[PDB]
Amino acid sequence: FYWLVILIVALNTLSIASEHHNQPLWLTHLQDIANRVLLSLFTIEMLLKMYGLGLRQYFMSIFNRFDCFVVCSGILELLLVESGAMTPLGISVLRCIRLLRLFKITKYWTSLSNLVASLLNSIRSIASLLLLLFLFIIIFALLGMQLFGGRYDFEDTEVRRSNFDNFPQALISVFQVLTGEDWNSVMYNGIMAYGGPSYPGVLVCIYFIILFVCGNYILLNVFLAIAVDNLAEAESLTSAVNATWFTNFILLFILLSSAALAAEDPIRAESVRNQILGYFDIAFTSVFTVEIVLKMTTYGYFNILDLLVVAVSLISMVVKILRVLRVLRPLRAINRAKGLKHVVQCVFVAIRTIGNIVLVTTLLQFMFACIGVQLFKGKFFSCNDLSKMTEEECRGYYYVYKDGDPTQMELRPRQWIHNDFHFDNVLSAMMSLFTVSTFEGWPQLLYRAIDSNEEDMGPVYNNRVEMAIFFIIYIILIAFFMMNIFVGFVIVTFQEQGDKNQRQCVQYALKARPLRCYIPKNPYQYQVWYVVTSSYFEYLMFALIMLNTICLGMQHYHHISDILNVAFTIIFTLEMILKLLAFKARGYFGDPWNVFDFLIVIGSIIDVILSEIDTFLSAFFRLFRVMRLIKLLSRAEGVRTLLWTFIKSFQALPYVALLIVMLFFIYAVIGMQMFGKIALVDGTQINRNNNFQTFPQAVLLLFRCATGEAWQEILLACSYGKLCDPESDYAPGEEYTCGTNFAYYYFISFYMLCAFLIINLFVAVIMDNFDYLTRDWSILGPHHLDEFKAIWAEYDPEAKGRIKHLDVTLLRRIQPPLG
Amino acid sequence: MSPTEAPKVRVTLFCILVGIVLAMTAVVSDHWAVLSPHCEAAHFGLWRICTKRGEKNCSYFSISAAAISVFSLGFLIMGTICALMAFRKKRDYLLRPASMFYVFAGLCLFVSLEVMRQSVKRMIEYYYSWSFACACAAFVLLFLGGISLLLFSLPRMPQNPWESCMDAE
Amino acid sequence: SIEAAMKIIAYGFLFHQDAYLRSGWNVLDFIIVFLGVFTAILEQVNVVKALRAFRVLRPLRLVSGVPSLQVVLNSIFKAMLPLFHIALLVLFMVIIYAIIGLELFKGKMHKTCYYIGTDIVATVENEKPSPCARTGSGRPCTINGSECRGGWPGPNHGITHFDNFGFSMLTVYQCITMEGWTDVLYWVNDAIGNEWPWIYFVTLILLGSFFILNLVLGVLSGEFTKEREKAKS
Ligand SMILES: CCCCCCCCCCCCCCCCCC(=O)OC[C@H](COP(=O)([O-])OCC[N+](C)(C)C)OC(=O)CCCCCCCCCCCCCCCCC
Ligand SMILES: CCCCCCCCCCCCCCCCCC(=O)OC[C@H](COP(=O)(O)OCCN)OC(=O)CCCCCCCCCCCCCCCCC
Ligand SMILES: CCCCCCCCCCCCCCCCCC(=O)OC[C@H](COP(=O)(O)OCCN)OC(=O)CCCCCCCCCCCCCCCCC
Ligand SMILES: CCCCCCCCCCCCCCCCCC(=O)OC[C@H](COP(=O)(O)OCCN)OC(=O)CCCCCCCCCCCCCCCCC
Ligand SMILES: COC(=O)C1=C(C)NC(C)=C([N+](=O)[O-])[C@H]1c1ccccc1C(F)(F)F
Ligand SMILES: [Ca+2]
Repeated sequence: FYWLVILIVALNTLSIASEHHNQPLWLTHLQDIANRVLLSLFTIEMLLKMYGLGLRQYFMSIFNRFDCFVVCSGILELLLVESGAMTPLGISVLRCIRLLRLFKITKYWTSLSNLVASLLNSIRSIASLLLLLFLFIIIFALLGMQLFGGRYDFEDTEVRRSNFDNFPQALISVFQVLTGEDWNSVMYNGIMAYGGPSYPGVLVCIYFIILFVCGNYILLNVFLAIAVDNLAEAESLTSAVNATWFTNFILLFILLSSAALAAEDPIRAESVRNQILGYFDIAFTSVFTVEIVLKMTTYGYFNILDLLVVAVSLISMVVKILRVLRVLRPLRAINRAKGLKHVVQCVFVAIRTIGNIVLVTTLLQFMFACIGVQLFKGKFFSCNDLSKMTEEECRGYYYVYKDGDPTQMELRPRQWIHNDFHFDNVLSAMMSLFTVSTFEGWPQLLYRAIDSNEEDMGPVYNNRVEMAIFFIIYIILIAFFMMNIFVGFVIVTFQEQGDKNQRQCVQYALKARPLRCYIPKNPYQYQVWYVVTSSYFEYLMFALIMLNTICLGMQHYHHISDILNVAFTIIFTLEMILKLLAFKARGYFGDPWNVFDFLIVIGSIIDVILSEIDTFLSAFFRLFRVMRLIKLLSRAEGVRTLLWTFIKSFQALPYVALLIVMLFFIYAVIGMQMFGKIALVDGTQINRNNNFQTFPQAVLLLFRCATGEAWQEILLACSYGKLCDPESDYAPGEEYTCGTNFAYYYFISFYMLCAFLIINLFVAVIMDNFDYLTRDWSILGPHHLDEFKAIWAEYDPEAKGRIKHLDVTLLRRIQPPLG
Repeated sequence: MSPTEAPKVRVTLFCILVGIVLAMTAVVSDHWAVLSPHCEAAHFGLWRICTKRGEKNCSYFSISAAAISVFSLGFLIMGTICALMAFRKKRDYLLRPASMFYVFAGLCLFVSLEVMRQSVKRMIEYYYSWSFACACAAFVLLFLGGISLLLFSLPRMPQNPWESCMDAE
Repeated sequence: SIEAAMKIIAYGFLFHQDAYLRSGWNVLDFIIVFLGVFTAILEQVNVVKALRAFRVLRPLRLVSGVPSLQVVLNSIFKAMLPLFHIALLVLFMVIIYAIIGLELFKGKMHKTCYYIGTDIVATVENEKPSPCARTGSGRPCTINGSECRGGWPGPNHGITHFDNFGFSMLTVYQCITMEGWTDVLYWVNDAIGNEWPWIYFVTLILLGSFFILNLVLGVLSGEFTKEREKAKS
């Protein structure tokens, strides 16, 4: 039965995931004739094995104590629909509990039934912390119902669904500000409801700043402490040609032969730069073609990838999808370099360990897609005007009122539109649930599922306000739980590979070198030096920096604005020239902070006279007075150390950031190829600011979709209906033939890919620091050793090596942890 | 002189010298922006505007452009001095100020472009022709050379719990 | 209120040893009841409502009730002290970026495409009213019967712009959360020009959102790990 009830499960789950809106009658019957066959085969299987097993020693398994429930509930509706209790959607309950038998897929995977052994102590034991999150949401919903309760009394016909009117509608409006989706528009209604951007009005922004800055914090303590103190214990229980110059030269050619592909105009058939880069294409192919037979002259997976790229780039010195297969021209650089390949196999071995968590998240998304199909099948239609509710009604023309003015009207033809992201089949349901999973556009699906009327009827305002439950369980159980346990899986598969304190401290004491101080001779200049190192002087400089900043925030829209700029310029010039005199330009230019100060001082001086030269008879030169704020972090060591330990790790791992850079390059090129001839028009998401016409615009669009702007609307802004650009070349009659449906794979993949790589770069950098982050600041550590270096260089001003025996009194100047 | 005779920094000061010569030829070549009214074409420059068809002649007519370019050249002959005296008497540190000077050179030269650019918008056609691309490349040369030389002179990011900027060699 | 009186009578004059008031989560309940009584009596003196908005602190009393909830709530506060330097860095980076934006884009987004001789903003169906530039490098108006003129409050009814320090430090924080940052970018593009402004935003997202998120995931994950290993023993 280890491969005989698998077949029954599969033929049941494949008949459950073939229902769609407008299915033919013969399928309607095949799913009714087979729905009882695959239930009788389940009762004889819960019979012909219970008797062979037992009746008291069979219920002992929490695994098999559920397999009986599916039959005990299925046998109801068969002999329940033979009743007059038709109850149209009351039978939809008996149908939505039919797919409850989809859980048998989980049982057939040892991991899938062992991962929950501690997950049962994850949620159920720490449901006390998941309760305080709810107690927080309930307080902020009640505060919203007071602040903006019934204040959205706007005199226009604009609709505002995310308001605080009742409790079920304030909870939805707070959950959305908490998931940070379109929360910036819930703030503009709250600011315009009071006065506008007046004095009282703008102070309602605090409500939307504390709710997001301290609501997400708890969220990073709820669904994270769940997935790093409990996904660790599960793993604990599981435990118990050959010359170098040729390479250095040809590696500079795949970069050039890639940058010649990128910066190429995709629109015009024969452009001026097109043929020049074709010439460079042949001039670089004529060079790469000598390296292959040379590799075959000195000789006879990684050594063969240099061939097909030139083979499919020289054949011509359909016809275009091969040019899409020549975007891997830079994909032949992974062998010439060392770290570039040493990272690729670490991302291909990091995927194998995370392969188990990406299988349960695709079955959970396919289980939630079936529920959506039963709830919202075909209900996502609508008419142009919300007054016609069927497709026979929604015909003809109607009036629209600009500015909500009853005397300024326009004739529009009304048409029966179908929402872009709907729930008709299981594929479209999985698409919609995906775009909800990334938090983009989920309120516009919420307020459309709340209004759904019937199977082929238009919406009804606030019809079923309970449907929000479906969109709030899916968003907590996938986008908040599974996503964080996957990040924890990565963080704990990275944490294994990385006394110990004694070892670090002896290495420190082995490889330390003192500090040069340059305390000066010539007492006439020593008197100048003593006044620029005294604590009072440094605190006065800090105060001057902060006073200049407060002098910089005074400026507004609509002179005393520049006399103080000149005052501070001269004061910071004097404290530089005097410090030079006190250090004699040999110790001054040692400390990098002084180099930075020198840079900023001369920059501000250049600006202060660059403005006077103009005003006698370059906006960025005024930024050098703002950057004086950074120089005050040379005193805050607690921030300096954090910044340093993270910039230290962002520079010791560049071969993983090069992965993201190569991904962006590849996808930018493919995008410029596929949909780059789409016209530029306002009202679409492909416009003068966001398009694939040039290369930087494509990289900017990709960086937009990465941060998660309305990428699901760009995905629809290029899908085989579009008007090609005028100045592009095409055939007559083929205007509305632009863009391809391949976009559905271009974006859906990109996001997912970029969701991984980023996380990659985000955990490496973190695990690389796992000694600093987990460091008890009370016992002993290199901060005390830096204190020791300091007090030593105090008595040892110049480097000078080791110092005289007695001056030992520095041991009288050390505090307990080294005492 | 350990940071004063490295190859990766000698190539940078070579690029700096190439930037110096391109900037010295971009400040005097007054043939870097053409105007095309339409047969009286004028060649622009920071100092002399010339006319051509016959009557070949240059003259003057925005003091900002030339004045700022002079500021940039002043930064050049302020920076190269401290640059060359970095090779004698163990004076390697001097490579740090020099670099920054070069940086600002570029910046000043850069705004020169802008102001002249703006002048080209007030007057016909326009085609940055001969020394405009020269100055556009000289800016990048001087700017990136200054920045790279500055970072190659500054010792290193510690990278170890014991290392530190401003060490004892 | 009778419960608070009963408790204060079962312990001292009011504290007498710091007994009832210094009982941790019991001063909070007295505060709640005291402001409640104050609002009730201030109701019957005028026969406003910013004092009845303190009525929403009642669900906190449940936290005062179950001591397990008091133990949990004091774990999410023990982890917020190591995040003091991350916060001190985010606040200062927002303060710097606000001043930069305040110096570069101070008052550029105030013209737009009205209808000729009208005070009606000319846009297309799904477009938001965006700035304009005439005799400039920004975008030109291309609606049929429209002209570009100033005296227009701002993009989001006047809420998004870098005019004074307040509105700038607000529209910087709105981009730091990676929500509608492209909208600010596109409005600045339409106002001043297309080529320079991206440096301000594309960087504000790298150092501002992503880098800070990395720091926060590092200090927390380290804190959870150091809590687990310093307690499983
Ligand atoms: C506490 C620690 C926190 C540290 C955080 C600090 C990080 C530094 C933040 C970078 C500031 C942003 C740079 C300026 C943005 C340019 C503004 C713009 O594009 O348009 C306005 C304006 C454009 O509007 P405009 O209308 O004035 O343009 C002039 C055109 N005419 C004359 C016709 C009007 O730009 C300028 O005027 C001059 C700037 C042009 C290009 C400037 C870029 C110089 C090179 C980049 C500098 C370094 C960038 C950061 C490097 C890495 C930092 C980590
Ligand atoms: C590449 C082949 C492998 C296929 C999947 C492999 C497993 C990856 C897991 C993917 C699961 C994500 C769930 C999202 C489902 C996609 C939506 C869908 O299924 O619908 C197909 C869509 C049609 O939808 P509709 O709106 O009705 O279109 C009407 C006109 N065509 O039109 C479409 O054609 C959309 C096709 C979807 C593209 C699938 C490619 C997945 C890209 C991810 C690959 C790498 C995964 C990264 C994971 C590593 C780290 C997380
Ligand atoms: C556990 C986490 C806790 C969560 C932290 C909660 C943060 C609290 C937020 C504090 C907000 C302070 C607001 C007080 C401002 C004073 C009001 C005022 O007078 O300013 C008005 C300001 C400009 O003047 P205005 O009236 O607009 O001009 C019209 C002509 N006179 O008009 C305005 O628009 C003022 C609005 C300013 C809002 C700036 C918001 C930026 C700050 C957010 C950055 C903090 C990041 C925190 C990260 C920490 C990580 C844990
Ligand atoms: C810290 C954690 C995360 C770190 C991971 C690292 C990954 C970083 C990924 C972020 C990449 C962001 C790229 C943003 C650059 C976009 C440039 C841009 O948008 O400029 C638009 C502007 C328009 O000009 P144009 O298109 O010519 O048309 C107008 C002509 N009148 O164009 C211009 O006027 C000037 C164009 C030149 C600009 C070139 C500079 C950047 C261009 C691409 C950089 C990257 C190249 C390859 C892709 C790698 C990026 C990852
Ligand atoms: C179809 O893909 C998916 O189910 C995913 C959805 C629903 N959305 C997003 C944004 C994903 N992602 O990659 O960040 C994956 C997901 C999500 C939770 C855990 C794991 C993954 C994984 F699949 F990526 F591993
Ligand atoms: Ca969004």
